[PDB]
Amino acid sequence: MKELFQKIWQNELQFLNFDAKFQDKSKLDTAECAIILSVNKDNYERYFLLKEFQELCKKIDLRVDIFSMQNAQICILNLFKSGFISKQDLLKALKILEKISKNTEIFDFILQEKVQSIDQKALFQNDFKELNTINLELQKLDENLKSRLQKTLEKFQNLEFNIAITGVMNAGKSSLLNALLKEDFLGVETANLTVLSYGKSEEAKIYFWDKKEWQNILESSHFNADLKEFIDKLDKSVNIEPLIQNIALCELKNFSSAKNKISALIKKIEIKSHLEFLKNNISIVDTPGLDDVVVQREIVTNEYLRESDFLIHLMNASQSLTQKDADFLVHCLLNSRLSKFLIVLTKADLLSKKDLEEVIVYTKESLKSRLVDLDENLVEKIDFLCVSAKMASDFYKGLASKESLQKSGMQEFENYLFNELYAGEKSKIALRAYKKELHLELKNILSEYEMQNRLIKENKQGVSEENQKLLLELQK
Amino acid sequence: EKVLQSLKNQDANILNSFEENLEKIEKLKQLEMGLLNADKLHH
Amino acid sequence: GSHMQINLLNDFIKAYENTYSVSFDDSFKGRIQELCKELNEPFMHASYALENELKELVFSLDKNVNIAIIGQFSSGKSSLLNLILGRDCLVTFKPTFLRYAKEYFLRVEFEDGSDIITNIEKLAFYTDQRNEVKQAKSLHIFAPIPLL
Amino acid sequence: LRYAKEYFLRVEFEDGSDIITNIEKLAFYTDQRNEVKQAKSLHIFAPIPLLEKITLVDTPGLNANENDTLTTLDELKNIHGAIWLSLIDNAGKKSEEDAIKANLELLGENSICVLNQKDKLELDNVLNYAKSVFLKYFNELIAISCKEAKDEQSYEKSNFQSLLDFLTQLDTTVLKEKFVKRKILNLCEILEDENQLFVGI
Repeated sequence: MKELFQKIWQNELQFLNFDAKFQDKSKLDTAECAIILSVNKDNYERYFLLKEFQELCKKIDLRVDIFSMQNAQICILNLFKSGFISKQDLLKALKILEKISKNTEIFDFILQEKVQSIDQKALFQNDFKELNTINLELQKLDENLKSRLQKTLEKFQNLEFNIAITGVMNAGKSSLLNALLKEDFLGVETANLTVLSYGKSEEAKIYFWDKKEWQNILESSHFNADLKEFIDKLDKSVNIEPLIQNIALCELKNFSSAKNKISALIKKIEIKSHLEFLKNNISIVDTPGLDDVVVQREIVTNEYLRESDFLIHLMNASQSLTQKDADFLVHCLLNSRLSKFLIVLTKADLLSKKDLEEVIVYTKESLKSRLVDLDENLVEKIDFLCVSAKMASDFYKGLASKESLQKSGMQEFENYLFNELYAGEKSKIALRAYKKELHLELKNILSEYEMQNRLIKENKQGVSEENQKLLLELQK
Repeated sequence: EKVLQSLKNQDANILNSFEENLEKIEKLKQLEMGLLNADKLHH
Repeated sequence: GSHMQINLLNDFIKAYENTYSVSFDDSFKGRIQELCKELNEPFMHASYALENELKELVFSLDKNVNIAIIGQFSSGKSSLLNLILGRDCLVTFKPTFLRYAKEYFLRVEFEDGSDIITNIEKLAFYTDQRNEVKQAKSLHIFAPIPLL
Repeated sequence: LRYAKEYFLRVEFEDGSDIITNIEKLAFYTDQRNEVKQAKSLHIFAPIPLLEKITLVDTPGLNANENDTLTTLDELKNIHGAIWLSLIDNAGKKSEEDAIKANLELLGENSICVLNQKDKLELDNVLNYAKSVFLKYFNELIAISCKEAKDEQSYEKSNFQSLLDFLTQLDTTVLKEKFVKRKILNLCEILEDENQLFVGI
């Protein structure tokens, strides 16, 4: 890549060693890497004079000299190859920075480059079992500390990755969920939340509205006037007489009689299934889209605002952005906590590829139009996949036993979701928390064991003082 | 002299305890560098 | 936080944009001077002193027009200045300045940095040197006189 | 706040120019306009003792910012001490933020903590002062408390003459000496850092 550096540092290129002697690999994040790469020889004086850039380089432990900038760029690119920290998202960041620096050369080099072995989840398991071994060693050498370490290990073992999934109703989510699980499940007027958890029993626990939740719904019926019509139709079959506190149906074999208008009285269905997907301690939350808004929407945004560690939003390949979908996506973009949620264009078939990408382009243009500032770059927060659930669901047992699993998108979507269990920010944050816990328990053990040596030294000093006193008494 | 010899036997036991404590401290020191490397691997 | 990463990038973009990319209050002289000064200072490694001089030149446009009274050995410029002031004031020297106010006072700016606001009457004292009192850098006569 | 024989305000502008006027117009120059010369600083001159060679500097409010302190230090420098004004709340957050604030940089070795507004809350006040004593020996020459005056007939048991008396009792010469010593030592440290870098090369 000496030709690249000749291209971008035409005359000021220095005699430098092309290898990442990076000593941390976490010294700087991807946006900072993109900024350092955008210090092309035509912007470098301005960048070095910019106070913010100087602050950034002091944060990264850089100088503002030419040589160190080029060396850092070398190291960033070699990490981009070898340790493979960057994705096309690094290219996203450079495209964002193109507001200032029209750095097409490094952009193309990063694009057209044999990337490397990826290796994510194996490395995750390796690091996690390293930390488990460290925890065991700390437990070996105090009872309170050992109990604390055991409880920490219990917490970090098999822990609660929640995928909330949402979308407008006609876009369809139950069909995609069935295909992700690679078998059928519940469902192929509306609504109720669905929680696919992993559990020993194969329950299907069901929750109905409370007295007060139904009072809220009837109050809102006065104003909605379509919910009022549906509530008039519903109250003819009076299961109302679904009352004061507790309706916890513990089991069922997925009866679809609730599809005959009783689901309007159901709010929350809590399945505890056995599926390898959930066997990996994953948990999915399927959410209503469009009606019985009053409290089902409140509990939808409760479940999504609660733990949910990832968000998948589904839009059918031929939905015209679905103004409610657009408002939801806008709310998502303004929420800084979301941190790169995901979009799936469900039913990827029925629509020509490279026309699907036009659909994605229209989606992103609409979202940019709803955010008029540099806020537009917040749409670069979204990832887009294009999956057809029918083909993957067919390959398992059905008609298309010829491989439509791939060429649909489901294999890639599954790979994405499994990558989010080390590449996702949540897994790395959990590993960092485990490391901090091990460091602090290590510090406690250090205190405990250094105090013993200090006491022994004090005892030796006291013995020496006693010997000196005895000698003084003999002299007297 | 006898009290000093009794203290010397007790200090053989105490010397062994001190050496064990030093060994534990060295183990913990090793663990901390291992932990820093594990952190380094993350990103 | 990827959202925080996008925000970081946007912050950098805004900062570079605000520093290097702005057209001034042009269509009038005042800030065409600023555009010329900016031309003089992107990369030309121009000296701290040149930068400060250009800054002060830009400031000059918003400030007191300075007119200096050039006296001879002693051409009676003191009496002329007194006539200008109306009230009268005064071996020589400090840099002395005539400025406008609503009352007659003097500001004595010292070399050590300190200043003091005091009566116009004391002007002579601060002009004339002493042995062990803060020597004044400059003298600032404030007076309720138009044309100041 | 500086001393004079009359009440004046000097408005120093960013463009360099200044203007001397009555203290009454102070508000106008504080409140910014779109076109009026943006002020660099404000200088209240008053015929008040204790402004004789102990001038006072109004500082920014600590709007929950960890790096506000160093930013303020970078803005304005050569501060021999300070009066830290706080309300009854003396939580751990205030202790930590005070520590990062002072850091000997801004309050070094003699500076007051002042608890305000006793009147709004005694046994409670006694407990709070005890808490401050053990917590806040960071500051020097006891953390104090009160304030009410100015058409209160009492004018007093506002401990205001205690604060005033301290400000009087300050040994200004020692303050200046110690501050200059500290700054010269800092500069020496910087120079040695540079020299050792070159040596290492």
